[PDB]
This record gives sequence, structure tokens and C-alpha cells, in this order.
Amino acid sequence: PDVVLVNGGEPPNPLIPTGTNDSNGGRIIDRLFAGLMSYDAVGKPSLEVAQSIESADNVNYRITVKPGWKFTDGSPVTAHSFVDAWNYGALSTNAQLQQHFFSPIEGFDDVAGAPGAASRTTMSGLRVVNDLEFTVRLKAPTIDFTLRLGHSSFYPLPDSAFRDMAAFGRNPIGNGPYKLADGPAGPAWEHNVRIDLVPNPDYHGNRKPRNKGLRFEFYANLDTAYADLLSGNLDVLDTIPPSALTVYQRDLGDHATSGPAAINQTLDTPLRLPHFGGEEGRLRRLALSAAINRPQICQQIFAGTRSPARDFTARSLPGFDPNLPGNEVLDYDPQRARRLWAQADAISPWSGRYAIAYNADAGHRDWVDAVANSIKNVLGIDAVAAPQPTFAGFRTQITNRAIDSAFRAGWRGDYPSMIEFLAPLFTAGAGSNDVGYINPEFDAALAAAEAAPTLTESHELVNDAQRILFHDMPVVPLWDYISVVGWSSQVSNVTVTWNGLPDYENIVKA
Amino acid sequence: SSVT
Repeated sequence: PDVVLVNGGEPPNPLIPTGTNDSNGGRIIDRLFAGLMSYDAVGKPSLEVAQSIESADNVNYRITVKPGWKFTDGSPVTAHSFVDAWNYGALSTNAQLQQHFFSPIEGFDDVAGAPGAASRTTMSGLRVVNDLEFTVRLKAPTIDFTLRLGHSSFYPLPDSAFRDMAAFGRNPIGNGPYKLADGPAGPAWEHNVRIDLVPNPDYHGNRKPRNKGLRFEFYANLDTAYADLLSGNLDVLDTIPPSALTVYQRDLGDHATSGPAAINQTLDTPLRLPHFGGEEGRLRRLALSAAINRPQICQQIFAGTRSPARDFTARSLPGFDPNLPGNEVLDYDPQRARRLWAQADAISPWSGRYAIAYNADAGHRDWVDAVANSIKNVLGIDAVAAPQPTFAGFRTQITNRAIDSAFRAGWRGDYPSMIEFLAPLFTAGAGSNDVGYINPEFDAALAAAEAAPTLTESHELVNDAQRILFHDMPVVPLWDYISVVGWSSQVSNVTVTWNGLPDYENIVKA
Repeated sequence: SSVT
């Protein structure tokens, strides 16, 4: 094939930027759209669709849009294309999973779940000035507002989207480096099989493709994907299966690269489950954390390709500190785990089964089995693994709250900001808060970190806020990632970005 | 984004 073959998975949700909170949809959406900023392979933003983004105070922003941009339907990209998409994302009626990213904008409280004017459908802080200029007024200084403007939640949408957003989500129309193929034998998106993309000839931004297209192959099994990589039937595999972690170097040589990536893994136990709410639940989550031996699993299960968590973010992010006071809650300590679990039993004695659900399509079986066995042996409870076949179905059950057990989760960074690893997961109203954790003192601490005038102060305030997380253990942080990516002999110029993904636009195929 |  002339296009670059890479791994992916079926998106759990339609291809609407503000409706996409997961990496399977995200890796597609990021090929199809271009935002005000684009990110390079280290996560630094540069002006893309914006001609300028000006703020002297982290509160008031003036955004000018470059003229001449268009969507692949021929329609122009204007200030409205942004403002209408952002208002769509923010308005609670539209139930967009990325709503949280709009929270600092004045008027968000009117349109989101907050006290305010419930007839209002748009945010007062977002104001069109002319066809190619708009202003943003935030409720408070927000140190990572500029940085987040490369993120998918802020992508522009064509006017036609709003007339029928369900139709748009099945057949999205964007302005970015690729577009969906009009392939020769069936639809570009073959659900549960693959998505085909081709270069967008209209596009003249910072991410111009160096290849003739991309095919995301939705593997049911990472061993199948590794076999395909070794035979040349797959060009880039961004996740080596556990079975291959001790042999990929022999198999691939200089065609595999490893490095820290801003991705983590957690064990999530909804607060709505039996025995896992209130103070009882807090004590049991602390006990689970003490019942897991992260160095041992990282060494043996992952062959050193994960690093034990020391906080709720990821080692490679700016301001990370692996020696925060109170992080001893993330050390293995069986006697402590039993004491905490017994303290929980003083409130209500445990009964039943502790099951850890996971998506089997991404290589989690070995670690989940190991964690369940550790919990069983340390605490003396019936702890088991509970596999589901696909990420899409698994996330759907998490989102609609049908899931009836604990489950694995984890975050791949969208931009390199510790706050971005915390606010979307642990603030009270966030769409990716999968467990129902609510602590207004934590939300206020994050707001204080956002209001800091300098990055150094902000980082130290984020780390202060993480003390609340050490106390509440909203989820159990496990490890962060050492990404290992392999590629075939038919491609070159493969760079792995700061968050573990291939730099797709820059892959070359002879 | 949620991974996996």
C-alpha cells in the first residue's frame, strides 16, 4: 500500500472534537482539523490558524484569524467557526465530553452546570469583533489558557455541522492536514475495522504531510499487530504487546525507540460502588494503593517500560516532583493496607467481589491479573480481573455508568501541563471524572494554581493541591509510561512525540 | 485524553 499503515481503534464516540475525550477518536480528530495553535513533537505551540493570540494578563485575549483558510467543503474558516464550536462545547444541553476545557471563560457558568442564566446559550466572555477577530475574557487569570489553544476542544467547525451534528459526527468535515478518503471500495470509516485518510490539498499549515495518506487499522489484539509489524503488513505500532517486551529489541533493532511519555495508568473505583463511598471508601482506596507493588510490576510485567507513580500526573511534565510530602500513600505496605481496610470495615464490613474491568485490545491483561492477585493476597478478599473486548465498548459503559466494578483508566496528555492531568479528571463537573469524586477544596486549589503569574509558582501550587489527592485517593495512580514504538523497513522519519504518539504527518514511506 |  502507498499509505502509511498505523495502529488505532474504533472511536467510542462520533467524530466531533468537543465530543471526543479519548485517544482512539483523538488520533483521528487531530489529523482532520487545524486549530488556532498547533503543537510540535515536544508539545510546544505555534500559531497555526491564528494570525495572533494576544494577552498581557492571562485574562483578556485578542485572537485574530488568518484569512484564506477553508474547510474541505469549500466554506471559510472564520471567527464564528471558532466561537460557535466553543459555545457548542460549553453548553450543557449539548452534553459534550470536552465541556470542561471552556470552564475559565466568563459566561461558562451561565451555559454549563452552574448558578447563572439558564436561558443563555452562549458565553458572554466570547465576543466576535469582525469576521476574523474575536476576544475572550476569562473569569480569572489562567496560566495555561494560551497553551491549551492547540487542543481539539478548540477546533473550528463548518457552518453545516450545527444544522445536524449527528450527521457531522459520522462524516466530519475539517480544515486540517488530512481528510477522510473517498475510497474506491466502501466508506472511509469501516466501523470496528479501519479509517482511511488522505492529504487535504487545501491545507498549508505547520503540519503538512510528508506521506500520501494514513490508514488506522483497528486491531482486536496487539499480538496480531506486532506480528503484522514484523512481516511488514503494519508500518508503525505505537504499543508493543507485553509478550514482546523482552524481544522487541532483538526483533526490531534500530527500528524501535523508547522513552518517557506523558501518559499514566490508574485503578478507578467509582464512589457509587458498594463499600467504596464516603470515609469508608477513602480508607479502602488508600488500602488498595498500599496493596499494589508498583516497582515489582513495572520490573516484571512491563520489563521496565513503566515507572511507578509518585503523584497523579506524569514524570515527564514541567514542574513534576517525585518527592512530594505525603506521597508515601503510593508505597507498597501490606501491613498498612490491612490496617486501612480494617478501619473501613469498622464503618461497614466488606463483602462481595472486587473486580477490575479492562479493555483486552490494548495489552492490559498481565498487569490487571497481577494487581488483582496482589489485592487478593494482601487483603484477603475476592479480587479478580474482568476483561471486555474493545476500548469503545468499555468506555461506553464507563461513560453511561453501566459499569458495575472497578476499572483501569489513564490519561495521555493533550498538552504539557500538570493542571491538564488533574482538572479534567478530578474536578467536580468534569466529563472525564469517571468515579464521581467531588472535593471543592481541591477545585479551588487548582484555580489558585491557574492564577499564579509565573510557571514556577503555578507548579508549586499544583503540587500543594496534590496533597488533597494523596489524602482522598480519588483514583489509585499506578505508573507512567516509557513508550516503545516500532516501525517497518518501508517507512522512515518516525518521531515519537512527548505524549507517546507517532508524529503522523512527518512519517515518510518509499 | 483517556488512554487505550
